[PDB]
Amino acid sequence: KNVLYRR
Amino acid sequence: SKTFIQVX
Repeated sequence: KNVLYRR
Repeated sequence: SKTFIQVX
């Protein structure tokens, strides 16, 4: 996962 | 190569 989502 | 998308 090169795209990480920050909550 | 990393992309960080801020969700809330």
